[PDB]
Amino acid sequence: DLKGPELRILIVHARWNLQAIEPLVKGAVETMIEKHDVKLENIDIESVPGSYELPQGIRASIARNTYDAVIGIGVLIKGSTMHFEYISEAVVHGLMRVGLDSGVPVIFGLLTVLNEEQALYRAGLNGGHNHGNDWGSAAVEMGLKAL
Amino acid sequence: DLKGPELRILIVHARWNLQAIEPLVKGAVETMIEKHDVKLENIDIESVPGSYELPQGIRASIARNTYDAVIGIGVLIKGSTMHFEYISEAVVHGLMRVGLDSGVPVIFGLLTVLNEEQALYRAGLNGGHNHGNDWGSAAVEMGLKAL
Amino acid sequence: SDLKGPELRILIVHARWNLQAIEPLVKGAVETMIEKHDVKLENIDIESVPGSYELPQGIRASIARNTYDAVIGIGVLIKGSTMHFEYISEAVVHGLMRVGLDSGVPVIFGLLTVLNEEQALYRAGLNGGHNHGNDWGSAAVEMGLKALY
Amino acid sequence: GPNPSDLKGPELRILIVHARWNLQAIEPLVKGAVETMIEKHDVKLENIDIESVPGSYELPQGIRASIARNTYDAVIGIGVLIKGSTMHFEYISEAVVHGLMRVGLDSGVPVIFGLLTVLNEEQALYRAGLNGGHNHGNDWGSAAVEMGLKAL
Amino acid sequence: DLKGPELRILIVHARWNLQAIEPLVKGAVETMIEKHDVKLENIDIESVPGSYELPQGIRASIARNTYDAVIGIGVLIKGSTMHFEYISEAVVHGLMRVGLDSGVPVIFGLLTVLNEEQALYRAGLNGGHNHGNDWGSAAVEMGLKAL
Repeated sequence: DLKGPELRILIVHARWNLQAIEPLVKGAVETMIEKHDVKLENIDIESVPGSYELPQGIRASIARNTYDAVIGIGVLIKGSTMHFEYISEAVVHGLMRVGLDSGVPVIFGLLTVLNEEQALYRAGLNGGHNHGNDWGSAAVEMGLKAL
Repeated sequence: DLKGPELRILIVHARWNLQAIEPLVKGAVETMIEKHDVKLENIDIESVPGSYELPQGIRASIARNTYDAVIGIGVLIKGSTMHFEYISEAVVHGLMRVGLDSGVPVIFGLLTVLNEEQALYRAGLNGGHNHGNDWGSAAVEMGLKAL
Repeated sequence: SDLKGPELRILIVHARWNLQAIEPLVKGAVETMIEKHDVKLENIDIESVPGSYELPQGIRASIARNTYDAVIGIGVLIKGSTMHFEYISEAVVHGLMRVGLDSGVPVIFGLLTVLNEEQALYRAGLNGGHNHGNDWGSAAVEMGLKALY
Repeated sequence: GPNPSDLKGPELRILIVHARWNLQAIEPLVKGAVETMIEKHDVKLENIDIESVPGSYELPQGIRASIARNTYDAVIGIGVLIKGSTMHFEYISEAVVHGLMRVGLDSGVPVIFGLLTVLNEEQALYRAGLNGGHNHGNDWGSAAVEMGLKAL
Repeated sequence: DLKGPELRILIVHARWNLQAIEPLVKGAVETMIEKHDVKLENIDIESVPGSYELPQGIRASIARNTYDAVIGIGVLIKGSTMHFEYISEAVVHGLMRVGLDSGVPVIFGLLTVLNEEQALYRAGLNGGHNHGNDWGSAAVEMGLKAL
């Protein structure tokens, strides 16, 4: 029931696992537009190579333009090394810092999964629920409450 | 023993798991009022979508109004992925930062459980103790000591 | 130790969870500072907070109002059925470190992070163990002096 | 897999700070990074500064010191950490990952995480392009260029 | 090949496990002197009770005098509780912050082992290599590069 026709939303997503990323971004956008009246022109969609650059990508963007809310999207899958654990730890803290420093709401749209299936399931495939929808609504709500 | 009739208290809670959240918020409010003489009109109750927004929701509110203490309430349940571990990590650190930056006492009313039953038990259901009561007293005590 | 700090002003903030273990710890710290380091009883402020999570904020608030040469944060955390223990420990350990580095005031880590009650009591000097409160009292005095002189 | 670009950064100034532990793995990584930025992104050899520090723990400080003296559009921190018999591995990794993030966010300069956190030597060499693996240095080089440009 | 005759080095070490600490400190000092031409009178050696005080001990010292590099030395052995894990976590981050805040290179000379034997082995005893030597060279190198 929350409508944000004047909200300016920023979406920065990594490019790793497009098979999972795309469904997530679509869900977020479609949800904001169809269910919250956000205007397509007001949604900026940017990207970075991997999830590690998500924090800096967001900080750089919110320094140039003004946004009411931001959604950081990326997919991390546990591999053979400890890489997964450390990147997740760095990003989860990084996004929190960027949001608290800037005063701009930052929605955590990062999937930290054990395998590909868990990722796709959370992107709405194979009978799962698209988490991007949830993030889209969260962005709108936080955007309005930030006033 | 501690009475804070002039205290202004803020409560920000996530909306995930209302079955557990409500009992927790009720307990906190009721305890502050009935046991600490806090005035109903001096208690602001706000909400955010999920626990990850708890730190930002709080930072934003304590920047607009003045409160003597804040209680951050949310429920996190371990799931199939690593989502639980990283959100918990981020929120626990984020709340601590918001409290130390602002100088305003922040009570940690976050349940980090393995299953729904553990959450409900800690909300006072099924023969358990409502942790919201404890948080309510903690807020009043910290609010007064902050002067 | 042969270090004497008769002019030192010490702050002790402890949580109230597990008084059975907290009291011996605080007593040990106070008695050691007094009997072994010549700290004056009137120069030792003892404050408390509900739980260990409030330890960092309780300390930050106090060192902003008064001046202390050293601070001892005391609390007892016991592993429970949930992940509560792990996250509170994490937040407190980092919070204390930050309060100390921000203020320039030495903060002694008097937090027990145990698996069960017996481990805590044993480290508070009961059942044949050594009272860690003693060590914290001495550490406080040493850091206090090295912070001034 | 990943997802690079065709982006050209002829005016970009890139800094590379690497540890010296495990040169057998470090070298391939640095070469990959450099070669990819040159051959595939048109970065000029003269605009690439390569510096080093003893171990990975000094990576954050080495970077902070350098970006305070000169101006770079992007930085790549490279190092290799192998799990050993103690907890040394876990704590050094934790400190470095957070340290790099802080340096990048404090300075506003993009910092690429070129740190390998593996269980054994084989895993490191494989990710350096040896024994049939993919050289991760290449990916880091493209990431640096892309962030360098987007930082304007 | 690196000589630092004008470098001023600070060594702060804990006093827990002197059996392992001493060889580490000697290794660092002897290496800086015999192999890097650092002058004995330019090496300040201080101490704190335990490893948790390492960060503050260092911050306090580099605020009073000027050093080109600092080496924090301490030994942490896993015990029956979680004490080991949390102290290690706090110190590893603390040192990093002190170094990044001050701009002074800080060498991590902290051993985080499972038992005494592992510590002594890394201090040069029982056929092992003295890690103190490495730290000494690291301090000299970072001190010069800091210019």
